[PDB]
Amino acid sequence: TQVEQSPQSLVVRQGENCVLQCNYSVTPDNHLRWFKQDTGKGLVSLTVLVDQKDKTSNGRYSATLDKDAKHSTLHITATLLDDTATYICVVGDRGSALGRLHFGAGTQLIVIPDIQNPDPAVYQLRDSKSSDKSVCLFTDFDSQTNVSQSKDSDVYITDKCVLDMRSMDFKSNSAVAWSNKDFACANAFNNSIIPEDTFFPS
Amino acid sequence: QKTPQIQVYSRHPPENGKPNILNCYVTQFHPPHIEIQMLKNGKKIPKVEMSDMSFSKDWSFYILAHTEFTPTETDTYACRVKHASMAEPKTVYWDRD
Amino acid sequence: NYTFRCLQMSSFANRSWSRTDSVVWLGDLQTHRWSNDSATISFTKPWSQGKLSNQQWEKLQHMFQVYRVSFTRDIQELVKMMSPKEDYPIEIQLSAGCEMYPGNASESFLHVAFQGKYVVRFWGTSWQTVPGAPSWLDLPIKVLNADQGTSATVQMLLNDTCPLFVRGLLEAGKSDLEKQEKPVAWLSSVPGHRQLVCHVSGFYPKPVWVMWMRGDQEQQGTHRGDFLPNADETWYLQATLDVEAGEEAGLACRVKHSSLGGQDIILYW
Amino acid sequence: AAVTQSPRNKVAVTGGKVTLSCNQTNNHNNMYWYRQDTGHGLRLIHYSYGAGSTEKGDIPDGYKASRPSQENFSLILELATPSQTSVYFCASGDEGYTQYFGPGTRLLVLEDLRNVTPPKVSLFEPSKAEISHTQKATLVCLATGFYPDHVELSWWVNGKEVHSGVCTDPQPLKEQPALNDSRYSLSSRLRVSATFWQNPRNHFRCQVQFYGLSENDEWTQDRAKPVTQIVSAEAWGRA
Ligand SMILES: CCCCCCCCCCCCCCCCCCCCCCCCCC(=O)N[C@@H](CO[C@H]1O[C@H](CO)[C@H](O)[C@H](O)[C@H]1O)[C@H](O)[C@H](O)CCCC(=O)NCCCCCCc1ccccc1
Ligand SMILES: *[C@@H]1O[C@H](CO[C@@H]2O[C@@H](C)[C@@H](O)[C@@H](O)[C@@H]2O)[C@@H](O[C@@H]2O[C@H](CO)[C@@H](O)[C@H](O)[C@H]2NC(C)=O)[C@H](O)[C@H]1NC(C)=O
Ligand SMILES: *[C@@H]1O[C@H](CO)[C@@H](O)[C@H](O)[C@H]1NC(C)=O
Ligand SMILES: *[C@@H]1O[C@H](CO)[C@@H](O)[C@H](O)[C@H]1NC(C)=O
Ligand code: NA
Ligand code: NA
Ligand code: NA
Ligand code: NA
Repeated sequence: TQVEQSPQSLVVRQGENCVLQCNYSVTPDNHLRWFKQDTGKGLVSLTVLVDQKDKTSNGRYSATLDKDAKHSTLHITATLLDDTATYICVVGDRGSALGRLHFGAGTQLIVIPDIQNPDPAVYQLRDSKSSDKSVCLFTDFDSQTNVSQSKDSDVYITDKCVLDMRSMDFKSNSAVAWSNKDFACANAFNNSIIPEDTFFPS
Repeated sequence: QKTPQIQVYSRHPPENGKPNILNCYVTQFHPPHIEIQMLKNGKKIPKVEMSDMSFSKDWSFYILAHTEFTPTETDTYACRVKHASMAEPKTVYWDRD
Repeated sequence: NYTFRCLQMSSFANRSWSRTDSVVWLGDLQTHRWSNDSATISFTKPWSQGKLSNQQWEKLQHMFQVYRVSFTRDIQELVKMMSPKEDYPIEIQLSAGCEMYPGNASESFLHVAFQGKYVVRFWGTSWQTVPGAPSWLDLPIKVLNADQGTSATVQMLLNDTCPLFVRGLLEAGKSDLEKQEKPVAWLSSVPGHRQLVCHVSGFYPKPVWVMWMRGDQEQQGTHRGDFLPNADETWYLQATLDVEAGEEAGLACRVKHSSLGGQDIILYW
Repeated sequence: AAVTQSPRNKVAVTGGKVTLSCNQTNNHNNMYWYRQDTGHGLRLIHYSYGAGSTEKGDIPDGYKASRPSQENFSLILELATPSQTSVYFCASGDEGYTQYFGPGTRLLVLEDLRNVTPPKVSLFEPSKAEISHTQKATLVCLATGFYPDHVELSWWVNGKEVHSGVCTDPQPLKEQPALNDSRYSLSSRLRVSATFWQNPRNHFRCQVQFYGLSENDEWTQDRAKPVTQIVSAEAWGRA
């Protein structure tokens, strides 16, 4: 292909800086655009570079272009959880509608959130309609905890997931487990290495 | 569309038995696609040189063909031009005079 | 006083087939050739690089190489855009360069013909249609004028590159530009009407004077033909006179040319 | 400059006719259709320079394009194939180089539709223990038994969509991972302050938009036709 991005994917921790690269063989090279694409969503333009030696910025994003080297870098300063996305490089071969766009295959960035005050616990939640049906919620563990699939294949366990209570400036991880097959919340997360201080109520 | 004008003329004064150069100058045609043959006795001469095609102030094209030849008492020399503006190839014979 | 002309011809037969060929002239002397078959511009004179360094020439050639490929796709796309207002086959001609004046003065030009008609020029900072151009060309113009990168490059080519380059060429090519080559004449006749022909060949530069003469008397019936080129960058001309048969006697052809140093050619019939 | 696309999501069968539409009110002459597949950049299928103009892009095969007006540019898949499963993007522009992209359309072409099934949706109310331990209340929504995995889960409080304090599984899990036609499950959480959950004027709803059959898709089975539909589950706050 004519447009290559590097790395393919990377994982960083919240607050860290990272650099993404784009190299191309497109001729001629009128301009280069960086897009951010969140999962499922569409294309949000971050910046466009137009000059032989160019530098742009947009908040915590800054970018460079060197047309002689056919090389661009996107720099993200002090990453936040919402930077988790695919970043796409695009070269336009004309300064008009006569141009074709040449898209890179993208760089997948994952930003691990900083959990300040962890409080690991497993809670039992009851169905709003059918009160004898329930799920088990493992929540408030820091980013070091890994959640594993169950031993039993009639027990379901989701991967971890981070929510952000924006107004309270609060983040938390959680995973959910359920089964009908005998099944209780103290047993639910045994296949996982869970913190020793994990609260089990009742 | 415009019809090619053809002018056949020699580089040096013509003398029987003396090597010379024959020129065929094709002008005033459009479009530029054209086929030019120089002929000895109605037969196509092998090593015919062509100048690059160019065009005038008025945008009409022109090109120069030339070849080595030695004029004689008997031999005829011609320039044959095929162009879309003409139904038949136009042939112009070297006058000598 | 010299005109430098870059002449480009392109034929687009259908959506897939095309070729672009260029020739470059300084006055009536060819300096460059760029065939569709060639990746690089060819010098047709030893001095065709002018006063440009190797790095400057390589850079300028590279820009033209990008240009040729880009031009080709652009026309194909503009045809799609205007469809079905215009269809193949299509001829595009460009005539671009600069006329060089005394002092440090010059005027640059870039003229574009479409199917043999002058329709578009670059002027100042943008492309424009000229009088007589069809209105459908306003869309191509708007599209071309959207490209600021091309406009910046063209402005520099025309304002700066062309006159600087041609100044270098005039210095480097001086001895070819100022060459003097002698005309050689000979006489003949054709059909009681007789058309005499004075043939004049091998002269350079172009300015020449040819007349039929009876002694000191200039025959004011002489029809000067066209200037026709020779292959060796010299010129050919013939002058014809219509006379009665038997009236041939005493008639001469006089030729005046700068290579002769006053010593005219006189050939009596 | 705004571009819209419809449908936003589509499940189709092999051999079916699929039409993807793109609308644009910018008075842009030029419109463009692309597909995005993992491992590749967006690739150009067809484009158009105005009403009546359709042009082949880089990968036109299996697609027809239609530009009936300045506003509308359609991508027609006359005989849908599984290889046309992708995310499709439309864009528009004027004489300038900028292309303005629509939000994308996800298409899934299945070999057969026999297993298409909508979700059951259940909402799980916050633990009393969580409330006392944290002063926060986590609601859980579970969508189960659905096929295929083309669902959009959203949370609504008093008829308005909420995003803060939400997280939904990045992908559905397979209920029978040993099967090729396994049904899916998906979970989501909404976390609010205890006092927000305790307020009995707050009405919570987890909604799953499921993409299934159209009204015109043939259905030969006894069970209810698994049409595109919303399934939801609901609860009020309480002291
Ligand atoms: C000129 C005087 C000579 C100087 C003296 C030097 C002497 C050396 C010897 C010369 C030997 C060479 C002889 C060749 C003769 C040619 C002379 C004319 C050359 C003049 C044109 C040069 C343009 C350079 C820029 C350019 O290339 N622009 C391209 C590429 O653009 C992209 O890339 C650049 C960076 O590389 C920038 O990033 C741009 O932003 C980005 O878009 C564009 O696609 C451009 O559009 C190409 C076509 C330009 C052109 O034809 N326009 C003429 C108007 C045509 C009208 C069409 C009408 C039409 C026809 C059919 C249907 C509808 C309409
Ligand atoms: C380049 O020169 C032009 C003016 O020169 C004329 O156009 C050239 C392209 C060429 O054909 C010359 O021989 C001509 O004499 C400048 O154009 C002017 O630009 C200003 C704004 O920048 C504008 O207000 C004027 O109206 C323009 N003149 C005309 C006649 O339209 C141009 O700026 C020069 N560019 C550079 C980069 O030097
Ligand atoms: C296009 O033109 C060329 C040259 O005239 C011709 O040989 C060729 O067959 C044409 N191509 C098509 C697809 O018609
Ligand atoms: C002219 O040159 C281009 C680029 O090298 C090429 O693709 C094309 O086939 C050539 N045309 C002809 C008629 O040879
Ligand atoms: Na555009
Ligand atoms: Na294009
Ligand atoms: Na183009
Ligand atoms: Na793709």
